[PDB]
Amino acid sequence: WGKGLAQSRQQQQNVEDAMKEMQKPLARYIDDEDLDRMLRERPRYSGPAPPPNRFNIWPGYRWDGVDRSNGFEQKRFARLASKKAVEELAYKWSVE
Amino acid sequence: FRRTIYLAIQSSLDFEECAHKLLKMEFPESQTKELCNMILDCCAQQRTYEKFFGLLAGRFCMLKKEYMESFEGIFKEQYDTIHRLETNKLRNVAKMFAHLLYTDSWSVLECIKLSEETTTSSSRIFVKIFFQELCEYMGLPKLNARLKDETLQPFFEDNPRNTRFAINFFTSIGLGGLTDELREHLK
Amino acid sequence: MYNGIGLPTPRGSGTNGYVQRNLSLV
Amino acid sequence: GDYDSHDIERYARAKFLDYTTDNMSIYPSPTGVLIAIDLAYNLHSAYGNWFPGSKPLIQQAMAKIMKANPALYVLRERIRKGLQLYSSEPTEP
Amino acid sequence: ASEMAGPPQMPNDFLSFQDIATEAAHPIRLFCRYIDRIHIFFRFTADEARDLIQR
Amino acid sequence: NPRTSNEVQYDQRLFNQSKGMDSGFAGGEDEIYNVYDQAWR
Amino acid sequence: PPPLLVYKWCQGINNLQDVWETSEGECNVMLESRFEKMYEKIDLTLLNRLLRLIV
Amino acid sequence: EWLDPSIKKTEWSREEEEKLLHLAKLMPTQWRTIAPIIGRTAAQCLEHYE
Amino acid sequence: FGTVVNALGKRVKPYLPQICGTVLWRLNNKSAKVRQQAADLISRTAVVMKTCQEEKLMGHLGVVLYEYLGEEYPEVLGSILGALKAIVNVIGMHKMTPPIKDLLPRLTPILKNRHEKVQENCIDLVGRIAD
Amino acid sequence: QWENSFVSVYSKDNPNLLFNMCGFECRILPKCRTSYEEFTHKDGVWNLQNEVTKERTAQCFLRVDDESMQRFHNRVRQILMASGSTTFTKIVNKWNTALIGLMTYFREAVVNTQELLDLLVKCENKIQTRIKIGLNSKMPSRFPPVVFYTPKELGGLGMLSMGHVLIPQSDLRWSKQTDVGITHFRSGMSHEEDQLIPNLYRYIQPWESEFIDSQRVWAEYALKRQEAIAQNRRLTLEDLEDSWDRGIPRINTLFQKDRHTLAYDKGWRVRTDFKQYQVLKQNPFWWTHQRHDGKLWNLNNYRTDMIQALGGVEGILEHTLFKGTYFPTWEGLFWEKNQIPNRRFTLWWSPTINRANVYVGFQVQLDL
Amino acid sequence: TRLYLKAEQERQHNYLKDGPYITAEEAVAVYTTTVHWLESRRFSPIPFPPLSYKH
Repeated sequence: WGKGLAQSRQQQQNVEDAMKEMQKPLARYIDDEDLDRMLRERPRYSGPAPPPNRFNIWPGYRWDGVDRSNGFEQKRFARLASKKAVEELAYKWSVE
Repeated sequence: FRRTIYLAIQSSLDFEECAHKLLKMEFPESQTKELCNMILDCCAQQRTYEKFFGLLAGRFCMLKKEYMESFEGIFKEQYDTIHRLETNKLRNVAKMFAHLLYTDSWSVLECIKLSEETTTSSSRIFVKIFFQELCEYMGLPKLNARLKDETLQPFFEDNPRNTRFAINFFTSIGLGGLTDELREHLK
Repeated sequence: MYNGIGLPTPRGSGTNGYVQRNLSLV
Repeated sequence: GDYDSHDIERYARAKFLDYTTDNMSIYPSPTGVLIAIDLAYNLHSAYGNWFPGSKPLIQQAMAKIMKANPALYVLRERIRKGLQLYSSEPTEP
Repeated sequence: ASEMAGPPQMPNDFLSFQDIATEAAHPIRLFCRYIDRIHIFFRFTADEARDLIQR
Repeated sequence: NPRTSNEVQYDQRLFNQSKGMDSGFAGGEDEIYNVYDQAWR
Repeated sequence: PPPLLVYKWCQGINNLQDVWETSEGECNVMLESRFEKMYEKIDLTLLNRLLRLIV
Repeated sequence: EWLDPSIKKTEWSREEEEKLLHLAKLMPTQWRTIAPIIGRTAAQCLEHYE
Repeated sequence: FGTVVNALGKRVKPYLPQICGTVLWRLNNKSAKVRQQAADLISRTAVVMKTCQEEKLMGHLGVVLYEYLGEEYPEVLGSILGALKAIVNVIGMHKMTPPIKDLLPRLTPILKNRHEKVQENCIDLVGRIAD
Repeated sequence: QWENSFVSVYSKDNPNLLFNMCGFECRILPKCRTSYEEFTHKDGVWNLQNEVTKERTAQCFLRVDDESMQRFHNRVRQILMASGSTTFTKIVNKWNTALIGLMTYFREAVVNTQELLDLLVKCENKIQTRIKIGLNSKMPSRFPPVVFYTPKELGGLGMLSMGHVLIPQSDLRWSKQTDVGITHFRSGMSHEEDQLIPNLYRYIQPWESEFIDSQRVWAEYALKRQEAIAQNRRLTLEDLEDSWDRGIPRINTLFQKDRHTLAYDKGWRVRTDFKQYQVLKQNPFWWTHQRHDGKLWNLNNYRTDMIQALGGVEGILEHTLFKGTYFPTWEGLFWEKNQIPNRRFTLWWSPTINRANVYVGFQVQLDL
Repeated sequence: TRLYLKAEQERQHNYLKDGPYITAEEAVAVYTTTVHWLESRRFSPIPFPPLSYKH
């Protein structure tokens, strides 16, 4: 329990992936997993919306439903986005 | 061959010139499937709908009887990728077949079906557009004709449920003025 | 046969004046 | 070299046939070899007579020199400077 | 002009009128001014045209 | 007490990407280049 | 943008009421012109009173 | 504007005040047109008007 | 780095070609960032590249650095001149691989250069050779 | 003045309705008149669709007005004349700027004007001929198109080229009257091999299509706002990734960081029109501004397709000294980030500039 | 440039000598018409920017 019950399951999924390898040595396209794959395109919290989390995790069942934060996510979230603009307007410079 | 097609098409203004450039080269005919497959993919893959790449596919049909066939085939080839293609390029297609079908390069449609049974939400949008374009040309009256003589079934039936899905779905599209007779049939 | 087509003379034209016929016409 | 003829080999065999068949060029023995190196394209070839062991030795020697000789490195560097080309990645691939 | 700009409470867009009868109400139909340039589009019944010609 | 607002409005990841104002691109000088938005390789 | 204006102008024409009908002898007139000298002929004294109506 | 000796630096007589007021009521806000007519500097006749 | 090498003394000798290979390849890279830095690296590694008696390396640094004196970026050029300086304090006058007849008049026009570091190192080197 | 004005009249005697707005010469032919055979055509033909009946009731033909062509031509002539000193890479920038200035603006109307196509061809040939003059040669074998059309990343001039296209020619006698169509083509410019060159016009989206796209994108966008309202969940990036670059306002321009400030800017478009009087230089882009309208074209493809048409990196580089530099690869080529740069440009193409095969020449050995 | 500025100086001097060309009654007609327009359009005047203006 200590580590991260959430983390462990994700690790588990990789184990399933190994199973895919044994039958699917080098899969391309129409082979069946891809088929259904592109053929669709335990309380969980209900109310409102949960602000975006870098890691995109829905809040728990009974969560208070209120944002309590330092706002470092957004600003950290916003700032990282700003840099992307910066790399481009950095470039625009280069041709001159 | 695939690369030469692209270069000839990207080079030429007008749609007329690319065919002249292409025919002129006298590349081998049987490939006259894949070539056209090239044109349908090359622009549709291209970012936004442009009038040019759709015209070219059609002329290439009137010049030789096969080219027409080559296209209708390629329209079939869509069924497999009706779900699969991402939800932009449907915006290029729906119209893009709209412009072959308004100008007569209709009944080839019939192959297409309306069911919750099997229709891709992809395919849903695909066909959705296709009508919201072709309508905008024929203007929903000439379309009344073309349908009324069409005998399109998998689209237009049994299956009173599928008549709710049909007619409703053309209230959703919004045209729903060619869904009348079917409404009566419900009753 | 220069059938009223092409430049009078490819002098200032930026081209080689070459006129081949439209291979795809009809 | 240049764009039109960068081909080293035809050049080598040509100059060999010519200098050997000319009366102006002075060689002590008809048996020999001519090695042509094109600086512009950094190419090397040879045409001429052979004797046992000479071919591998010359192949290895040329392949080494083209990587090695300081003079060629001075040429190459001067080209880089005049062109002001400078590589992006250290250590090279 | 007031007909074109329409009522200030519900102004119109570039080209359109409050009603059809406002379109048929007058010979001047479309009026577009780009800086100092004038683009005008007229609709005439035969009588109105004849009157103009006669003047 | 939830923190509520009318409607929803928009997220954040994008809501602040491209520069601001900046204005077009010089009076329209020849010297500028700038035709391409991203580098070649 | 200006070309979009051209488009608004064309479809603006084509959306007019019975615009192309020649049955009764209707006549359409497109007119394009300039004000010739406009800037140069503005009168400052007048322009002052005209601006006093605005700001 | 100022240092030029042809410029007139002194009090305004009664005639110059009559002329300045009349003209300023004739062509509002135009100082570079009026200034040569009265024979004074535009800034000067401005200051005198205010 | 400098302290590490000067502390290792001549135990470092087998490692030079790797060093200076990195020094030249980095001595290109992308200009304004790393040129000045690789240059300074040479400057502080001069004595070690001397006492171990690798002369080819002094040829390298001598004419290679000699070539950059046309660099338009001042913050680089300064570091270059500094490196030259440090190379002068190890190998002597008459043994300079870029003989002073070459070097000094090539330095002379640079004195217009405005921005600081250039003027500093430049005047310094003109001082060492002039003295 | 009647002299400067123009009048057109539509009546039972006159089918066609002509006019001129902005730079565009427009014709309008109804289908209610004699349209005879109904037909489509290149995007130079607009379909005027009744808003009420969703029917195509007429057709508008576009043609690039005379005075416009005249202005462009004086702009090229400005590039040639005003530069005797300036570098060759600089001129190519001037050309590219003017040329996209024409093409982004007119687009569709360009293809229906033969006079333009001619003018562009001869003008490309004049600037390239001038760059030729710049070195001393006119010899074609010394200037294959790979040098002009290489994106300067690989060391070319990066010239945008619309003029290698074929120019339609049919029946002057009849073409002055009845609009016969195309029975012939004239070669615009030379190609060393069969080869190819890509055209700008193919990579720009036509005005008609971008208009329809604009309407659809906005309507759908309002839908994305409404669904977000009913869901109470705000919208992310992905649901907008579809339309991100599309629409005449260029929807992404809503999300500009400085957007506030720009909301309080008005009349920008007219101030741009009157900048020509305040500022000496001549703005081709006067009509739009990227900050209000976004960037209305993306030419990124044109570069890739350009390199492909020349034979790939190995194709273009095969004209250069690159194999001389003994660089392992070109993946790391990085350039120097009235003097040398000109002089350098010659070395880089020196294998192509100087050729063992030329028309006329006296082969000379350099001194030592 | 020199010619244009000459004929310019001419036109200014002739505008002062010959007086305003707009006559008088015409100018009153303009001012009055504009007044009526702005009246029916409920246009409020644009005031002077205050010291404290958040924009």
